[PDB]
Amino acid sequence: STPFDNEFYNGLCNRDRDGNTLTYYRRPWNVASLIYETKGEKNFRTEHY
Amino acid sequence: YEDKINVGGGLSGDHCKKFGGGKTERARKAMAVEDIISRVRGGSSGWSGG
Repeated sequence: STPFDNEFYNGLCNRDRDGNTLTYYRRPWNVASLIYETKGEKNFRTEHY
Repeated sequence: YEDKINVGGGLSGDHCKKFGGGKTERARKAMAVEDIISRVRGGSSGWSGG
């Protein structure tokens, strides 16, 4: 789990305008920045002897 | 042959040989390698992976 407090914020709110739907989140001052880059991949391989 | 005195003679010879050899070798090999990779930077939390 988190070994520190992650709810505290310093000053003026920093917007987090990103995501699937139209919703605005908050970024705590403890976290420098969080992106919503949702990369995805999968692999497949076969071989015969 | 027989004349004044009799003389007898007899000889017989027979030889038979039969040799045989048989060899057969069979080998079969096959190899196939198929790999599939897919990377999508779509931008959806679920749909990009889906």
